Amino acid sequence: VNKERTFLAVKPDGVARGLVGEIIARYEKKGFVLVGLKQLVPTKDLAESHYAEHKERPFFGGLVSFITSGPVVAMVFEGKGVVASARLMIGVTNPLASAPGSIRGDFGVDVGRNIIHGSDSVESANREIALWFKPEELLTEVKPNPNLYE
Amino acid sequence: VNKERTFLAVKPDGVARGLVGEIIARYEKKGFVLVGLKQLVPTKDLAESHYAEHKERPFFGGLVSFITSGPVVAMVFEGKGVVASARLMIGVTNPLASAPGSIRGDFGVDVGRNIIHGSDSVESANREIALWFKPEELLTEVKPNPNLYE
Amino acid sequence: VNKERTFLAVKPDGVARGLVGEIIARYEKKGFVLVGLKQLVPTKDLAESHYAEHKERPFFGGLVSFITSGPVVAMVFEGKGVVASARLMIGVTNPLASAPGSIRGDFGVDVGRNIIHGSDSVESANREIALWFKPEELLTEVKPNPNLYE
Amino acid sequence: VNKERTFLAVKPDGVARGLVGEIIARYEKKGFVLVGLKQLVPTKDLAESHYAEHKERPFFGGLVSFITSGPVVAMVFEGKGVVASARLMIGVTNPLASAPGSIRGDFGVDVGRNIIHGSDSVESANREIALWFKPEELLTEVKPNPNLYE
Amino acid sequence: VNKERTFLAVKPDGVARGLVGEIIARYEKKGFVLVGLKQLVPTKDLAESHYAEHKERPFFGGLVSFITSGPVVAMVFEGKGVVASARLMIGVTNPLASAPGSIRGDFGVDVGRNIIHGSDSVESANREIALWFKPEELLTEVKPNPNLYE
Amino acid sequence: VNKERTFLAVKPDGVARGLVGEIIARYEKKGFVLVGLKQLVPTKDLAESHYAEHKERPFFGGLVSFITSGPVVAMVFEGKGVVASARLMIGVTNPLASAPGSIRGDFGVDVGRNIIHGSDSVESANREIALWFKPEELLTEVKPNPNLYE
Ligand SMILES: Cc1cn([C@H]2C[C@H](O)[C@@H](COP(=O)(O)OP(=O)(O)O)O2)c(=O)[nH]c1=O
Ligand SMILES: Cc1cn([C@H]2C[C@H](O)[C@@H](COP(=O)(O)OP(=O)(O)O)O2)c(=O)[nH]c1=O
Ligand SMILES: Cc1cn([C@H]2C[C@H](O)[C@@H](COP(=O)(O)OP(=O)(O)O)O2)c(=O)[nH]c1=O
Ligand SMILES: Cc1cn([C@H]2C[C@H](O)[C@@H](COP(=O)(O)OP(=O)(O)O)O2)c(=O)[nH]c1=O
Ligand SMILES: Cc1cn([C@H]2C[C@H](O)[C@@H](COP(=O)(O)OP(=O)(O)O)O2)c(=O)[nH]c1=O
Ligand SMILES: Cc1cn([C@H]2C[C@H](O)[C@@H](COP(=O)(O)OP(=O)(O)O)O2)c(=O)[nH]c1=O
Ligand SMILES: [Mg+2]
Ligand SMILES: [Mg+2]
Ligand SMILES: [Mg+2]
Ligand SMILES: [Mg+2]
Ligand SMILES: [Mg+2]
Ligand SMILES: [Mg+2]
Repeated sequence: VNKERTFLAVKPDGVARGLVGEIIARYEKKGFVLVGLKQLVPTKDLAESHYAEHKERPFFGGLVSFITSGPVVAMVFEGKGVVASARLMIGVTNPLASAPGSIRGDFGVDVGRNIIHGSDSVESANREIALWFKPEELLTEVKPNPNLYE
Repeated sequence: VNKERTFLAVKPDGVARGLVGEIIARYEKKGFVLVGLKQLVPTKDLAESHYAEHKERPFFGGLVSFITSGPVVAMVFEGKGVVASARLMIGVTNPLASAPGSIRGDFGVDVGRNIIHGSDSVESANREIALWFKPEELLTEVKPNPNLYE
Repeated sequence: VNKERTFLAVKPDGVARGLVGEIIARYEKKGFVLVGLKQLVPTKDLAESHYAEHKERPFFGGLVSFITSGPVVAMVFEGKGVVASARLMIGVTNPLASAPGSIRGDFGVDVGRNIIHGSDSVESANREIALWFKPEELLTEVKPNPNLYE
Repeated sequence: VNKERTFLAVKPDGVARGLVGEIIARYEKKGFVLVGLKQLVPTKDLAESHYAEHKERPFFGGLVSFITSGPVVAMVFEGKGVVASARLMIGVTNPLASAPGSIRGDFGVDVGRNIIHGSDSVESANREIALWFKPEELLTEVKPNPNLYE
Repeated sequence: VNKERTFLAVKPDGVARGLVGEIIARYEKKGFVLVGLKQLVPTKDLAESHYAEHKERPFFGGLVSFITSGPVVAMVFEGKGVVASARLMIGVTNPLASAPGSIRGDFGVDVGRNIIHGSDSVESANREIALWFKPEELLTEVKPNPNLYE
Repeated sequence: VNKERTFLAVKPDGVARGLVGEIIARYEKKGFVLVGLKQLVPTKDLAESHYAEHKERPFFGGLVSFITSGPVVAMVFEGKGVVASARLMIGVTNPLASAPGSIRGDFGVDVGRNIIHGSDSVESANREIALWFKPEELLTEVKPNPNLYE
């Protein structure tokens, strides 16, 4: 279905480096529709819930500390295969191993400062969207380009 | 002071044409700091208050109808001389008369579909910011590049 | 030989989305030489001949209907390994599976609206070129950059 | 009326420098619709007719010789105020005096190698269009973005 | 003459903000030829000689202190009217008053952090070039594009 | 360690095609720091030493002849995993096989005119850096963005 959604968040390093517009533009050019967007400074509670799956991993501490250190731009994009496509556009966890053309491939060098977060599955996307956005903050009627879909 | 702020809104035509990222990027590259950002579909009340100054002018009706027809991306940028600078970056009311390099100059052709709104003075910026944003939605501690300011 | 040629066509969705220049520019930057170029609205006969190989496949009907629905920009590029290189630059049949950096990877989401057509072999390139272009519409003496070839 | 048209031609220097796509893209982003497009090597007769107004001026000889020396990309764009707008996007006769953001301002240095030709009035546009294009080579039903026009 | 030269220097703020390539690219696209290029951290003696004309002005102290605080990328471009053209591409002393499309217009906000230095006349260009570059560091035989000059 | 360095050289074809800025910009956007930069025309001795490893290979003759035929822009970038990352950004030896998004993938077609040279290992990087640069031409104290490294 062309109504799948994914959650993306430009982390504090991405915001501080002035890459918000660059990132949003890549997704708009692709044809995905922006259905939610806001800038906020995450609380420790939000950070810990969002990254809950990593609680027993060694990088969790710094991960949570870093995401709550400055503004984050949260967004929700809608479109066919958006979760997997958005990941391909981001690259892989390690920016140095991400291919030129992807976001981390073009702009990142350190795994701890990898610019953006993207849901890894439809299940985690649905969970993240509900965590960061209230229902009234999301567009209900989406209208993409019919030049995009058959 | 380097803490002046302006209100900018990518109108429905700008959002539908996929120019949100392009626009935000121009302001980030300039060095202005994003202190507020959200996507919403304006109510008639908000539209009428925002454009109140034009109530007796012939284009008011269509102006209000158009801005409430689809999503709008509202943002607040902070920096030295941001109100006047943001206007120069936008161009002038008529896109056809806007110079190549400005937003309306590069992307617009019709005055009724001129892509973006930018406050025209510090007084109207302060008024617009309070109309569209709640205080908690705005960053209090701004941190630009010291490579930007002396 | 540096005189191999390929046939590329920006489909109606690509034309309507304003991607003609973006596409031509990628090929010019690569170093391929434009030897034929024209905009036309394909007739049913041209569409059916061009896509003949797909006549018994399920998508043929919509394929032919779509390509004849609006203007198409037809072009012929010349250069060493242009057929295979042009395909790599396009991506793969499914835009969602095309890598960031390729045309379909950066701009497409639906297989039925995948923006551009590129010959898949030297044999099909030669056939397509003769179908879409008359001999007098093609440059005979090509002059690329000697900074491009040894 | 939103159906005004202008004639633009990327001269041989523009074609040789690989600026065709860059130029077309600027006009597509602006919102003008491509209604005619073809690459051809101008004959002396076409060159002399096109530039007839300059026959008694000192640069006419070289002008005609240069335009017939290599391929030219001819195009017709349609939109509100396209003739005057297309000129503003081109810059002025002298590239060195053209403002950054315009085509000649960004890419040219010599008046004799100023990249592109654009009609200077609706009257000359109508004359040039008829000289370079046959009626069947021009789109009859144009369909721009309603996000562009009110 | 097409052999005029100008001296340009990307200041420490421009270098720290990662704008070296962006700046060089604008001049290459214009058609000017790079005849000298090097990165160095200016000594106080070089800074004071370069900016000698401003010794009695209030901003001289900070100017000299800032230019010696980090790396600077020095370059010499050659071409017809390069001194005046390079200035137009830079903008004006105050970045906020510089037009969108120019370097300071697109990237700067503070006069003390205005990114780049460009000679203001042929006389000062010749003086600056001799101050920053040794003769053997400059190309003697320049070869631009004949697609650039008549 | 975040202080690894690699040697990159924009070859004469890259310089002549006006791709110096484009190339430097890709590395600056990635987050690598420029620690050395200069334009020079390589002597036969430098060319032969640099490419010594290829002395018994068939392409050595033309390789050495070509690199000494015009200006070359030599640079040294510093950052975590810069040697391997810089190679990924360049593409592979054959430009036609290089992926869209990489330098050779986007701009090259012939192996003999493949635009840029990048060290293939830390050992060869250290050797090349010492061959092309004198110690005083290299920054000793590097200062990247802490938004880049954890
Ligand atoms: C796996 C891993 C992740 N992290 C941090 C940065 C990753 O964005 C974040 C989440 O891990 P992960 O979900 O693997 O990455 P992605 O961001 O691509 O979904 O955890 C590290 O710092 N080091 C590591 O080795
Ligand atoms: C003056 C004018 C404005 N309008 C609409 C589009 C303008 O964005 C909007 C507000 O007018 P104005 O404040 O003049 O323009 P700007 O948007 O540059 O601040 O009113 C018209 O449709 N026609 C006109 O003649
Ligand atoms: C294979 C396939 C193709 N098509 C359409 C879109 C493809 O451009 C067109 C031709 O098929 P194909 O030659 O496989 O693709 P390409 O365009 O990459 O050469 O047919 C579909 O709609 N669905 C499909 O599953
Ligand atoms: C006026 C002028 C024009 N020309 C050439 C280049 C111009 O493109 C061409 C046509 O002149 P003109 O119509 O003035 O310029 P434009 O191209 O902007 O319409 O004549 C010169 O070579 N030198 C000159 O002084
Ligand atoms: C005139 C002026 C210059 N300066 C600094 C920044 C300018 O780059 C530098 C040189 O002055 P100037 O030569 O006027 O500017 P430009 O850099 O455009 O040649 O002096 C100030 O800080 N404040 C001022 O009011
Ligand atoms: C291997 C190879 C290299 N060369 C030339 C161009 C290569 O840049 C240069 C060095 O070879 P190599 O080190 O393989 O390539 P790279 O430049 O990617 O490090 O030798 C050829 O001309 N033909 C070939 O088959
Ligand atoms: Mg994950
Ligand atoms: Mg106003
Ligand atoms: Mg096929
Ligand atoms: Mg004229
Ligand atoms: Mg000065
Ligand atoms: Mg090698």
